[PDB]
Amino acid sequence: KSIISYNGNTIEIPEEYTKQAPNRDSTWAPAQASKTEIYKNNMVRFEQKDLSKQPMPYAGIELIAQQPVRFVHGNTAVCDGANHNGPGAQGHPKIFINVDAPGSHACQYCGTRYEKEH
Amino acid sequence: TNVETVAVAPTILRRGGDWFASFGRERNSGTKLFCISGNVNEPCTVEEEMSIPLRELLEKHCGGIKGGWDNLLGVIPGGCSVPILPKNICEDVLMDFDALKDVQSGLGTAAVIVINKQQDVIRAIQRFAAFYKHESCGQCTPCREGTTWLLKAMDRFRTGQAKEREIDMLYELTKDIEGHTICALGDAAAWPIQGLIRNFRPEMETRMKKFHDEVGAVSVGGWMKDARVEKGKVVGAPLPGVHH
Amino acid sequence: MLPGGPVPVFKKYTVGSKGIWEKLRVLLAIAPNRSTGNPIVPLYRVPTPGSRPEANVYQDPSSYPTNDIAENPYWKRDHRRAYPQTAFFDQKTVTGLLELGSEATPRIADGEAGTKALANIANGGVSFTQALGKSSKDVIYGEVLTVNGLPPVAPTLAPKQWKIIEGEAAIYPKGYPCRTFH
Ligand SMILES: Cc1cc2nc3c(=O)[nH]c(=O)nc-3n(C[C@@H](O)[C@@H](O)[C@H](O)COP(=O)(O)O)c2cc1C
Ligand code: SF4
Ligand SMILES: [Zn+2]
Repeated sequence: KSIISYNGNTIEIPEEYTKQAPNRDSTWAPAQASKTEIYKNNMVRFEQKDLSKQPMPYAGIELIAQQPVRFVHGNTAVCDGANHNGPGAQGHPKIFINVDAPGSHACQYCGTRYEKEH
Repeated sequence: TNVETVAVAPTILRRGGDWFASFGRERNSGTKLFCISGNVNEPCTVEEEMSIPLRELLEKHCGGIKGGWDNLLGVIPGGCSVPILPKNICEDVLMDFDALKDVQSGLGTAAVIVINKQQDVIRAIQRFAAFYKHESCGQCTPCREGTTWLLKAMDRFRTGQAKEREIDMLYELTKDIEGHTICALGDAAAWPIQGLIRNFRPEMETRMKKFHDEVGAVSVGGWMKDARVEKGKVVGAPLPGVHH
Repeated sequence: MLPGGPVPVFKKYTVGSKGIWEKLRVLLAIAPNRSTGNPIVPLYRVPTPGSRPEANVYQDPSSYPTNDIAENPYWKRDHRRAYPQTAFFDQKTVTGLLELGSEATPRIADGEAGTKALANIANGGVSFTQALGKSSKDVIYGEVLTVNGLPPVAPTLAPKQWKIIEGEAAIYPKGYPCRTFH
């Protein structure tokens, strides 16, 4: 990809590094800046640098959508993101999610989704 | 006004007031319709004079207690909104307002519910808890939340999935409702658990020992060592009362 | 010995010598008691802090009357909101305590008479020096000064009565210019 600069010139960046994450091309929030906007506004500090080695972590919006829906027998699903393999709490506060409505419903701390067995 | 309170009134005006005062003690005048129910031999509705003894009402106007007098566990003399009475009190108690208040109970709707020794009194009181949960209007905070809490705790005390100090906790829960309400349904929901805890505490402790022996130890709230939230549910222990 | 030393080497958790080298060290030492301060590796900081077994059984500690679930209202142990007020005494309030008395030793009339007697002090009716001149012997000697007529000393919350340790139980011997106070 070639990005047009504010002074009229071109900024050639490979496609691998214009992705917002390695597992997502686009942004996941309005106020989030695209990588093209980042380079277009900060290329003076990216110029002789290696984009191979910069931080490019995976996006959770796409990893939590891979996690399958959990199913419960009732109107309530209780979520506590506990480890179950080490001592202490190590999770988020205990939350009770209503699931009577038709679709799936996510926790507010983690994005684990629950349904009413249908 | 109650149906009875107006239905009698023409007879009190015709027959002359002092007649109606000829019955009962000084401040507990008149006749009263008594519905006797439960574990009595011939369940009945009768009309007797006030301040009648309870043993007389049960033996003379009903069949007595099913299995003999000393097979009696307790009597609820004023409906669900009144604390239970133990056998020691019912032998020489009079069915009036004043005396039944003198034994920390009340004459309510004059509905006598008799309980045998073969029965589970904790099931009776937890069913009254479920009743007051279903019948709460849902307006003010303590009845709203506390009827549910009382039922959740009594469902566990039925099976013994609790501790011995949680009885005192439950008493404090009833006191969180017993005067902080708009209407008297909260008091009516607090009083029977108080009566149970006052007269039938070792039965509760025995049920909890039975659970500790037959199932396993327990923590505050009915939790066990293995109880965990696994996949949207509590899996490692019993959950009393959940039917949805 | 005394309760605080000396102590042998083999009771000190430090790595020492073995064999002929210990027999030499105890020959060539100013104090064979003394240790080479290398911790014993099998015993010191082993098991490591991140591999302790006590973490799996550790639970949050408590004390009984505060952890109780039944007879433990917070307002009976809310000591922050039961904080002591700061008392302030201007000269008006102390001539009231002097001209009149106190709730422990009242010297005030009854009814509205004492009320406006107080009110005469709340406003500048009688002054502090006037009240001191007008004050009897038994007022001053007992409510300003002590019963014996002496002034009160700068009070001490926890009085500490010192004792000097001398001789063998002291830190330094007799010659040295530092002493030991219990
Ligand atoms: C939850 C609740 C339920 C009541 N239900 C009745 C009832 O079912 N029938 C009745 O006549 N009185 C009932 N009462 C009593 C009063 O609502 C009202 O009837 C009043 O006490 C009547 O006055 P009276 O006894 O002089 O006739 C109830 C009170 C409460 C708090
Ligand atoms: S106490 Fe009475 S008013 Fe309050 S929620 Fe219960 S039924 Fe409604
Ligand atoms: Zn969650």
